[PDB]
Amino acid sequence: PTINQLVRKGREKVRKKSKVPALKGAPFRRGVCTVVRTVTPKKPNSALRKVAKVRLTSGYEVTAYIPGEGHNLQEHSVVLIRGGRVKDLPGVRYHIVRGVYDAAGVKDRKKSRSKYGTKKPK
Amino acid sequence: LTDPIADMLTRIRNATRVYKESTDVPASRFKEEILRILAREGFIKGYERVDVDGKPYLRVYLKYGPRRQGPDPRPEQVIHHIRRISKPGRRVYVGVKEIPRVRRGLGIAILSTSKGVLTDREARKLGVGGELICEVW
Amino acid sequence: TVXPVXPYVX
RNA sequence: GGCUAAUCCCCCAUGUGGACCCGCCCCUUGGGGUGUGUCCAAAGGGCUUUGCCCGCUUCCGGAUGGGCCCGCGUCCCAUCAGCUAGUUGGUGGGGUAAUGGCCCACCAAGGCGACGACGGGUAGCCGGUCUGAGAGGAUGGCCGGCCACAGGGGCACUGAGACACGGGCCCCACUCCUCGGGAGGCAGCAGUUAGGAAUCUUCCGCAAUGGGCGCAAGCCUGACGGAGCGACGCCGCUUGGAGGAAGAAGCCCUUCGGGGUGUAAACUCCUGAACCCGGGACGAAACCCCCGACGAGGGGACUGACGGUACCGGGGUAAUAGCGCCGGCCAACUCCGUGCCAGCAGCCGCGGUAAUACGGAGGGCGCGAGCGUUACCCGGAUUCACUGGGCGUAAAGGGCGUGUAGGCGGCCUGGGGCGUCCCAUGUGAAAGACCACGGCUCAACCGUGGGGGAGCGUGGGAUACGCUCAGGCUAGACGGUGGGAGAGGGUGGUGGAAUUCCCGGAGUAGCGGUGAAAUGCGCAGAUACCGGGAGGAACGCCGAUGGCGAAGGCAGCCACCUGGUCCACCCGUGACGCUGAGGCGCGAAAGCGUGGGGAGCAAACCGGAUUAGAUACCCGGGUAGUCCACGCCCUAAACGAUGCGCGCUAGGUCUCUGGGUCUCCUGGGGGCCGAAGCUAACGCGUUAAGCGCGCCGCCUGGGGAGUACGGCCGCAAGGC
RNA sequence: UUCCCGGGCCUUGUACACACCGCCCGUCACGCCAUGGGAGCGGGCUCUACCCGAAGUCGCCGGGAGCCUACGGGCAGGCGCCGAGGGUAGGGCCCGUGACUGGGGCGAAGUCGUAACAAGGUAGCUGUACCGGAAGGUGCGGCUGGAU
RNA sequence: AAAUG
Ligand SMILES: [Mg+2]
Ligand SMILES: [Mg+2]
Ligand SMILES: [Mg+2]
Ligand SMILES: [Mg+2]
Ligand SMILES: [Mg+2]
Ligand SMILES: [Mg+2]
Ligand SMILES: [Mg+2]
Ligand SMILES: [Mg+2]
Ligand SMILES: [Mg+2]
Ligand SMILES: [Mg+2]
Ligand SMILES: [Mg+2]
Ligand SMILES: [Mg+2]
Ligand SMILES: [Mg+2]
Ligand SMILES: [Mg+2]
Ligand SMILES: [Mg+2]
Ligand SMILES: [Mg+2]
Ligand SMILES: [Mg+2]
Ligand SMILES: [Mg+2]
Ligand SMILES: [Mg+2]
Ligand SMILES: [Mg+2]
Ligand SMILES: [Mg+2]
Ligand SMILES: [Mg+2]
Ligand SMILES: [Mg+2]
Ligand SMILES: [Mg+2]
Ligand SMILES: [Mg+2]
Ligand SMILES: [Mg+2]
Ligand SMILES: [Mg+2]
Ligand SMILES: [Mg+2]
Ligand SMILES: [Mg+2]
Ligand SMILES: [Mg+2]
Ligand SMILES: [Mg+2]
Ligand SMILES: [Mg+2]
Ligand SMILES: [Mg+2]
Ligand SMILES: [Mg+2]
Ligand SMILES: [Mg+2]
Ligand SMILES: [Mg+2]
Ligand SMILES: [Mg+2]
Ligand SMILES: [Mg+2]
Ligand SMILES: [Mg+2]
Ligand SMILES: [Mg+2]
Ligand SMILES: [Mg+2]
Ligand SMILES: [Mg+2]
Ligand SMILES: [Mg+2]
Ligand SMILES: [Mg+2]
Ligand SMILES: [Mg+2]
Ligand SMILES: [Mg+2]
Ligand SMILES: [Mg+2]
Ligand SMILES: [Mg+2]
Ligand SMILES: [Mg+2]
Ligand SMILES: [Mg+2]
Ligand SMILES: [Mg+2]
Ligand SMILES: [Mg+2]
Ligand SMILES: [Mg+2]
Ligand SMILES: [Mg+2]
Ligand SMILES: [Mg+2]
Ligand SMILES: [Mg+2]
Ligand SMILES: [Mg+2]
Ligand SMILES: [Mg+2]
Ligand SMILES: [Mg+2]
Ligand SMILES: [Mg+2]
Ligand SMILES: [Mg+2]
Ligand SMILES: [Mg+2]
Ligand SMILES: [Mg+2]
Ligand SMILES: [Mg+2]
Ligand SMILES: [Mg+2]
Ligand SMILES: [Mg+2]
Ligand SMILES: [Mg+2]
Ligand SMILES: [Mg+2]
Ligand SMILES: [Mg+2]
Ligand SMILES: [Mg+2]
Ligand SMILES: [Mg+2]
Ligand SMILES: [Mg+2]
Ligand SMILES: [Mg+2]
Ligand SMILES: [Mg+2]
Ligand SMILES: [Mg+2]
Ligand SMILES: [Mg+2]
Ligand SMILES: [Mg+2]
Ligand SMILES: [Mg+2]
Ligand SMILES: [Mg+2]
Ligand SMILES: [Mg+2]
Ligand SMILES: [Mg+2]
Ligand SMILES: [Mg+2]
Ligand SMILES: [Mg+2]
Ligand SMILES: [Mg+2]
Ligand SMILES: [Mg+2]
Ligand SMILES: [Mg+2]
Ligand SMILES: [Mg+2]
Ligand SMILES: [Mg+2]
Ligand SMILES: [Mg+2]
Ligand SMILES: [Mg+2]
Ligand SMILES: [Mg+2]
Ligand SMILES: [Mg+2]
Ligand SMILES: [Mg+2]
Ligand SMILES: [Mg+2]
Ligand SMILES: [Mg+2]
Ligand SMILES: [Mg+2]
Ligand SMILES: [Mg+2]
Ligand SMILES: [Mg+2]
Ligand SMILES: [Mg+2]
Ligand SMILES: [Mg+2]
Ligand SMILES: [Mg+2]
Ligand SMILES: [Mg+2]
Ligand SMILES: [Mg+2]
Ligand SMILES: [Mg+2]
Ligand SMILES: [Mg+2]
Ligand SMILES: [Mg+2]
Ligand SMILES: [Mg+2]
Ligand SMILES: [Mg+2]
Ligand SMILES: [Mg+2]
Ligand SMILES: [Mg+2]
Ligand SMILES: [Mg+2]
Ligand SMILES: [Mg+2]
Ligand SMILES: [Mg+2]
Ligand SMILES: [Mg+2]
Ligand SMILES: [Mg+2]
Ligand SMILES: [Mg+2]
Ligand SMILES: [Mg+2]
Ligand SMILES: [Mg+2]
Ligand SMILES: [Mg+2]
Ligand SMILES: [Mg+2]
Ligand SMILES: [Mg+2]
Ligand SMILES: [Mg+2]
Ligand SMILES: [Mg+2]
Ligand SMILES: [Mg+2]
Ligand SMILES: [Mg+2]
Ligand SMILES: [Mg+2]
Ligand SMILES: [Mg+2]
Ligand SMILES: [Mg+2]
Ligand SMILES: [Mg+2]
Ligand SMILES: [Mg+2]
Ligand SMILES: [Mg+2]
Ligand SMILES: [Mg+2]
Ligand SMILES: [Mg+2]
Repeated sequence: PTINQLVRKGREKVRKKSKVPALKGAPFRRGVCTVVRTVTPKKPNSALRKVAKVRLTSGYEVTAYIPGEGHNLQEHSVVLIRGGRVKDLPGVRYHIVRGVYDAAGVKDRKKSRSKYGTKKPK
Repeated sequence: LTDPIADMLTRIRNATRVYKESTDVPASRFKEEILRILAREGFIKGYERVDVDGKPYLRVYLKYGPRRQGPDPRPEQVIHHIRRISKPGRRVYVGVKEIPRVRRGLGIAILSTSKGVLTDREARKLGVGGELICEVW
Repeated sequence: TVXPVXPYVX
């Protein structure tokens, strides 16, 4: 572009699209599970992954992943969630934070237990 | 022809790259003052006022390096690089403290000032700034 | 946001 | 309903002075100074008491705190393009400390906007803070500066100052107290509650600093000075230090020999966080008292919330470790379990029985009172590119002109000095940053100095380049005179070849068509042949790799109107130029409207074949349309997928059209191969995609999607 | 040596490279997500005209009439302009939501054919037009990013 | 002429 054109139209500053829309600014956000089921993932994986349809405090509803092996999460379980998606499960854009509200820690977990909300063992 | 000064600079730049002995440009007392620095700082042997078909020109006598060995005998250049700074589209002016150092002293910056056409070296001495005309090395 | 009877509403 | 004081209120006086009207002098917006008329002041209280102290009154200047006005700077959407009746200006007035349409009457018809008015969305702004090589981006919490608000709104009272957080009125919503209504306003300091992912003690003191009132002792101060909770952040410190086996057990690996944790431990000595005991602050010397004078000055005393705390001494116990990771980026490797399950995941990707990628374990790496995760900002992103990118084929040149604004612009001489450049000078608070010193045992934090800069006001200076005014020039540009080539454009006229149908003649058994066939046509006389008519549309040979046009596009021949353009001569004008958002015009085919026209051809449509099918390909039919006039539509592989003008950088060869001396030289077009150079390559290369300047248009991952919504255009189709 | 099966060398096209037993297109059936449209319904903001109108400053009155006096005056009191807001009516922008509907994205070891990439078996692509279960076909003109 | 994996 000529310099003149730049004086005229100027450069267009790029904008940023949040990948975590429902959070509405906040770091984490509280909610209740409406559905708790398993979803098969996209190719080339095969599994029955653990998810919850969750109703936010912003009166939103997101699909959120349940980490760990096994869970105490059910319909009507009050839960806390955090950002970050699960690439193989489209539409899952948030993770459940284990060890908060009616979300337990992973029983028998010994490695990297901060992530899985398990208190330090024997 | 919108910028006479760039033309000249480019006439030269174009000329050195096939290694013409010389090349003429249309005459101007300001084109001279610049050409003057170009020779006195040794980027050229020199120049002389001429005429073609009654038309004032400034024939510029070009300067080059020693022939080289290897698969490509073509010599190095005296003027490796000469390019406009200030342009009619965007005028460029520096103040004294803002006057740049070309290739770490190894080359010059011509600039038009209220005290004539000078080099970067020259301006910082006379303590002035001006329209930064171009950079050469 | 009304659920089957949960005192939690959302 | 009545009594009474004062620094409360009023009248007369006094008048240094001041206010006002009018004249005049200086000045120059309503600044000073005069003259005459007239108009205005006042408050006393104290002690030791022929005197000083706090008050009061009018005026003048200073100082500090302000009000108002102006220049420039300040976010996203143009899918917001028009906005405005106090609106813009004038006249007179009201109002104020004061200018002003601030308010009013009247008069004129103005004011604003692509340099983005109006409208919508978002935001208190700056010093600064964060990041960044910088340029820039992001941000404005704490502290300092200004503004704005005090439940939601309107108002004015008092006053130097308010239209007043803990003052007043009125309306609203809400809550509260027990029938007339009276009540409230934590966005002060704590505290409650709701909301939330989350955000503190209903602490201590006026000792310090600082504020109000007071002659003064002193009173008030949830400003403040301290303390409390919270690893929230940074900074300091600890859980030990020296010795200790060719090396305990346990656990992990193994080639069964061994290898690892690991000097690690155990065990030895030495130290001595915590804790006890004692002493124990700086922060605090002023006001006050005393001499002198209640001044200068010298001397007295008083008071510490934090606090029995820091800190300084005496004793003195070995005294918490966790978190993340170990496929690649990326530092850290091995067993078992599992078997596309369970699971990991930031991206590429791991798991299907031998997984360094899942879960445990041994071991290892990395940081450590922390380690990680989520969110957001800058970075890497030269991925909005000023520094510092691009568009033939990767995303990207507008289908083509003409031109408004704008941006940009040859040579020479001078005037101004606007940009530009130098110097002086003012400003640029403090804190923060930077360098140096210094104070808490260092540090964090804190003091004291030093360096300042951008930017703007002012004064001086310079004049190359940009600007501007003024003078000349001929190289750009445009004309004159003469001459050229050409399917350039418009109207009209008109010539032959062929297809078809019709008439006539002659003739007979098939013609047609395909891969092969069939449908079709044919004894009602087809085809093939001869003659004559009618009619529409396209112009063979010339014909080319050619020519013309800005593009679309233009082809028999003629005449007429008419554009572009090349050449020669070197006559004329003297920079009159280049580009060009909008605007306007043109714009193949198809399609649309109203009339014509309709031979050949041919979407749709029928039929015959093929085929599993055959809504196709092939064959026999055939309607729009193709043609003309006028009006629309405005698309494209509208392509050189290459915007336009200029300057500059080897040539070789083919060709079209000009001028020359005609071997050839010289212009303008069209091709090919190629110097230098470019390019990711392919390729480009004086017809640049090379080297440069000017201006415009455009790109910023794929899909969604040239879709939706809005808006404009259109009869519609549909276009932008 | 035309054909069928396989092979050698040169060359050309390619969207193949799991290498033609390759790739790949559209409808239709199912599941999930987001969006447009939709008789409407709910809200937020906003503009115009008019009715009523508190407190309050400003202005007129202060008289059949009260109080004060400093009475050519003041105060009470009365009228008026404007005025928070309230009300009626009609517009503009934004958000939410809606029976139903349109296509879109993803999902997948479904159903149909095979449009495109080799001359892809009718060269392709294109603007437009008409037609068709679907890819697509055909007409007109255009491009080579096609022929070998 | 002649489909698919
Ligand atoms: Mg799989
Ligand atoms: Mg897999
Ligand atoms: Mg861990
Ligand atoms: Mg008395
Ligand atoms: Mg008096
Ligand atoms: Mg008026
Ligand atoms: Mg006036
Ligand atoms: Mg006035
Ligand atoms: Mg006004
Ligand atoms: Mg009028
Ligand atoms: Mg706001
Ligand atoms: Mg604000
Ligand atoms: Mg950047
Ligand atoms: Mg702040
Ligand atoms: Mg602040
Ligand atoms: Mg308010
Ligand atoms: Mg208020
Ligand atoms: Mg409130
Ligand atoms: Mg209020
Ligand atoms: Mg006062
Ligand atoms: Mg107040
Ligand atoms: Mg108030
Ligand atoms: Mg205020
Ligand atoms: Mg209050
Ligand atoms: Mg209260
Ligand atoms: Mg509070
Ligand atoms: Mg609290
Ligand atoms: Mg809560
Ligand atoms: Mg605090
Ligand atoms: Mg005090
Ligand atoms: Mg004090
Ligand atoms: Mg207190
Ligand atoms: Mg701490
Ligand atoms: Mg040791
Ligand atoms: Mg050994
Ligand atoms: Mg060992
Ligand atoms: Mg051992
Ligand atoms: Mg083994
Ligand atoms: Mg051992
Ligand atoms: Mg002290
Ligand atoms: Mg005395
Ligand atoms: Mg003690
Ligand atoms: Mg001790
Ligand atoms: Mg001991
Ligand atoms: Mg020990
Ligand atoms: Mg880590
Ligand atoms: Mg690392
Ligand atoms: Mg490694
Ligand atoms: Mg298992
Ligand atoms: Mg892991
Ligand atoms: Mg395996
Ligand atoms: Mg294994
Ligand atoms: Mg592992
Ligand atoms: Mg890993
Ligand atoms: Mg630390
Ligand atoms: Mg980033
Ligand atoms: Mg950078
Ligand atoms: Mg650039
Ligand atoms: Mg790029
Ligand atoms: Mg294009
Ligand atoms: Mg167009
Ligand atoms: Mg112009
Ligand atoms: Mg100009
Ligand atoms: Mg110029
Ligand atoms: Mg100047
Ligand atoms: Mg400062
Ligand atoms: Mg020190
Ligand atoms: Mg300092
Ligand atoms: Mg002139
Ligand atoms: Mg002529
Ligand atoms: Mg016919
Ligand atoms: Mg006949
Ligand atoms: Mg002609
Ligand atoms: Mg002449
Ligand atoms: Mg002349
Ligand atoms: Mg033009
Ligand atoms: Mg057209
Ligand atoms: Mg047509
Ligand atoms: Mg039609
Ligand atoms: Mg028609
Ligand atoms: Mg017709
Ligand atoms: Mg048929
Ligand atoms: Mg057919
Ligand atoms: Mg046919
Ligand atoms: Mg036919
Ligand atoms: Mg017909
Ligand atoms: Mg072409
Ligand atoms: Mg392209
Ligand atoms: Mg153009
Ligand atoms: Mg073009
Ligand atoms: Mg041409
Ligand atoms: Mg040529
Ligand atoms: Mg030629
Ligand atoms: Mg070439
Ligand atoms: Mg080369
Ligand atoms: Mg050439
Ligand atoms: Mg050439
Ligand atoms: Mg290129
Ligand atoms: Mg990008
Ligand atoms: Mg995208
Ligand atoms: Mg996209
Ligand atoms: Mg379209
Ligand atoms: Mg559209
Ligand atoms: Mg629309
Ligand atoms: Mg129609
Ligand atoms: Mg149409
Ligand atoms: Mg377009
Ligand atoms: Mg063979
Ligand atoms: Mg052989
Ligand atoms: Mg081959
Ligand atoms: Mg190949
Ligand atoms: Mg829907
Ligand atoms: Mg909808
Ligand atoms: Mg009414
Ligand atoms: Mg009214
Ligand atoms: Mg009276
Ligand atoms: Mg009103
Ligand atoms: Mg109203
Ligand atoms: Mg009301
Ligand atoms: Mg809606
Ligand atoms: Mg709706
Ligand atoms: Mg096809
Ligand atoms: Mg095909
Ligand atoms: Mg086929
Ligand atoms: Mg084909
Ligand atoms: Mg093809
Ligand atoms: Mg077509
Ligand atoms: Mg058809
Ligand atoms: Mg069917
Ligand atoms: Mg065709
Ligand atoms: Mg090809
Ligand atoms: Mg196949
Ligand atoms: Mg099939």
